[PDB]
Amino acid sequence: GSSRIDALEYATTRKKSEVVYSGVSVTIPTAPTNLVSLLKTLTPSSGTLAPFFDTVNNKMVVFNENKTLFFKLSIVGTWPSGTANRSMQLTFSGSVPDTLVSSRNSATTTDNILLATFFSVDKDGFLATNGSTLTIQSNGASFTATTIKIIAEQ
Amino acid sequence: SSRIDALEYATTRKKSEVVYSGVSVTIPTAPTNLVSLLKTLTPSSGTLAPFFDTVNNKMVVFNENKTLFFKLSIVGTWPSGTANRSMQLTFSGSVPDTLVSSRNSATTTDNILLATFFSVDKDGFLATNGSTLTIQSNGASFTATTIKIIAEQ
Amino acid sequence: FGSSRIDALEYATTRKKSEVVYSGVSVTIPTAPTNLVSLLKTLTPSSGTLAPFFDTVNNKMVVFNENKTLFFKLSIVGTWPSGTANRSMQLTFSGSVPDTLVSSRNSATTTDNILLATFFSVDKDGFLATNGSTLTIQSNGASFTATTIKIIAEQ
Ligand SMILES: N[C@@H](CCC(=O)O)C(=O)O
Ligand SMILES: N[C@@H](CCC(=O)O)C(=O)O
Ligand SMILES: N[C@@H](CCC(=O)O)C(=O)O
Repeated sequence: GSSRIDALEYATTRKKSEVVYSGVSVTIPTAPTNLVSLLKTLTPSSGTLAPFFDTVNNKMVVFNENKTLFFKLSIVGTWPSGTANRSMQLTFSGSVPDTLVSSRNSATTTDNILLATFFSVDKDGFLATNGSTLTIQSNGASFTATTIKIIAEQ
Repeated sequence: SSRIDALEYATTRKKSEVVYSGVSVTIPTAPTNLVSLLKTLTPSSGTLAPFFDTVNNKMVVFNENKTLFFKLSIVGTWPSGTANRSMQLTFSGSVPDTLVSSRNSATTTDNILLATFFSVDKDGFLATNGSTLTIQSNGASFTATTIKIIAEQ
Repeated sequence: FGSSRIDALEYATTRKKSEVVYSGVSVTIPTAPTNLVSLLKTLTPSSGTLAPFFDTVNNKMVVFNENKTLFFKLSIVGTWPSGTANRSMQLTFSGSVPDTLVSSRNSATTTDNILLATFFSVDKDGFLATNGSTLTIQSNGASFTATTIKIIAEQ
């Protein structure tokens, strides 16, 4: 059972890109923006875009395995003073595209954002074959981010 | 090795991943049983079984201490001109869970992504009873044109 | 062969959790920042236990020192006062970078029930493993009165 134990150890070992950008000043505009293209201009405070964020094709990529990928994006920042209705959205291309939206209104005063989801990657499936283009967009006004934490794990 | 066989089972994902393409599905402002709604459609890929029970119109789970991950991705629209709007999805359970994706005038897109998990216990409420999923559009009716639903455990 | 490695794999694939249900309660979530563990710990659970993931001495969520992700869910049945239009529930987790969850709604939505779910990619010997997380909850728009609460952390 030696080889099968090796395989199980691999199967139960988390693979991850956990990248933190601290003390930055990054504009997330109201026009759609490729998130990998935006981030790769910055120097991480810790972590690396590789292996989950491909800086050649500007996409999230996955391991070709029947193992689900968990994704989280935590953004510290602000919209302009007085911005009432506002949201942050993030779309992932795929066989069916997924659009995350975090909306708020005047009742909420914090502007910090937390988006989380998962992708049920199939071997030789769409994500494994093509990757995913991540398109971020701020709604209501432009957003200025000062800390960004992005995680993809599988 | 029985223990290695078991570990391979334990670490193998079980899933329903069902896609409905090119449809025009009304999600009304009144509560609607989601499994009942979907089973009137023909998947472009995947199968409702084993996680979506079309006899009792509910989500069902394996009787295992293994968490179920759920995602509903909808490409669709609220009517042109709709400002305040939301999509909600309730799961029955010992304590019912109500997911809400709300938005307002600031957001143009009407596409929806609801993701959550259920910490299934052996012999617990979900394993025993399953969960009725009740979907409802708020602010106006909604029309779904692509639906992707995933339950995995 | 490989007995210890198999033991370790069985441990790695065994979910550890706190799942606490508070049924038939009346809990005010005010408009000011409020420590969530402090708020819950005086309530007698209907089922489950706050320990080990919710530490009632330091009022923090705490984690096992393992390279294993923690999944978190908070399900709340309750209400804002009648007529409350714009409203949200906010939950912040301290961390190297704090995470701020918001569930907002407006006049279009009648239900006041709330579901917040997320995960934390715990690293062995990392920030959460060493410090835990202070969970701070706040109701926006008006005070919220919770009557059923289900809280889960698993790793
Ligand atoms: N199974 C799809 C992903 C489904 C999802 O969006 O989670 C793929 O491998 O591309
Ligand atoms: N432990 C509950 C589910 C808890 C949850 O909603 O995640 C059950 O087995 O029914
Ligand atoms: N890796 C971080 C947690 C990252 C997260 O917020 O998920 C820690 O161990 O504290």
